[PDB]
Amino acid sequence: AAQTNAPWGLARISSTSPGTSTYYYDESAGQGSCVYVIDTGIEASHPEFEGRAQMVKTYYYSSRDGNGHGTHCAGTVGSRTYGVAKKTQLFGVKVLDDNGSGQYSTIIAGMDFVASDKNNRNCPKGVVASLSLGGGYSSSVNSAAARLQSSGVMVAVAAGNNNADARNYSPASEPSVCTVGASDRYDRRSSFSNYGSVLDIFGPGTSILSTWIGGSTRSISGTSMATPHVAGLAAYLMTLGKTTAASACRYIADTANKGDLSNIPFGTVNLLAYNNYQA
Ligand SMILES: [Ca+2]
Repeated sequence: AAQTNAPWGLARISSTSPGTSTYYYDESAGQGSCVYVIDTGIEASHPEFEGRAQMVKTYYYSSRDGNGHGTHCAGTVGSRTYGVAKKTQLFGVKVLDDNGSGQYSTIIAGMDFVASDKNNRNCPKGVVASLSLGGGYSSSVNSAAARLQSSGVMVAVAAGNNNADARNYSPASEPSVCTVGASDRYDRRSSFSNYGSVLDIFGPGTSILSTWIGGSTRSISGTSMATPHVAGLAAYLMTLGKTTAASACRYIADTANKGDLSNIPFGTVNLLAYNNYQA
């Protein structure tokens, strides 16, 4: 399939080179997979989600997204226009309040929630979680992301936006999950992107157009925008039978565009997510 005039990040993800604007992908499109978006929630009613998004959990007075961030992330995973996996099921877990903040204890509970709740969903092709959040190093937070991953969920997490080594952040520093750095449309490391030996992959993170609350759209930037590209890609590859939750991060890094990014510090991977689709 071919989506013309796609957001640059979608095009980039299906291209060997920057500067193109059509997204190419197998039509299966993540059908039969599920993605949990663990964030400020999802505006499920947005026409762009077409009935495929649902809120399954909140730790606050409402399950509605009063911020927009979780909705933007969900749109990059699987909205019809702005999404990598246009046919996946989307499940929202609101661990962040409408200011985008959450206590570590709440965030950990939300991860363990998904690790059980996936047994209540129909996802024959596999399950992914996108965690666009972070804070200082915490072994409890890391350990929670490690459990989610070990229960059979492909876990993708933002590296962080501090322009600093991600070893100092959680769950970014957890070795067993997929830690994702941000790149821009000219294949440069995003200027805010964390880096370090703990990064597994880069995805599009600067000027990313996607869904927002109130039924609209907007462009914003962050490793939190790169993460859902990688999460959407894992779901898409799992429905294609190419990989599994346990090995998707590895597979994505093995099949990535290699050595194409600029401003990667010595010792950080130079790998950019790529769907290897031959149209
Ligand atoms: Ca990691």
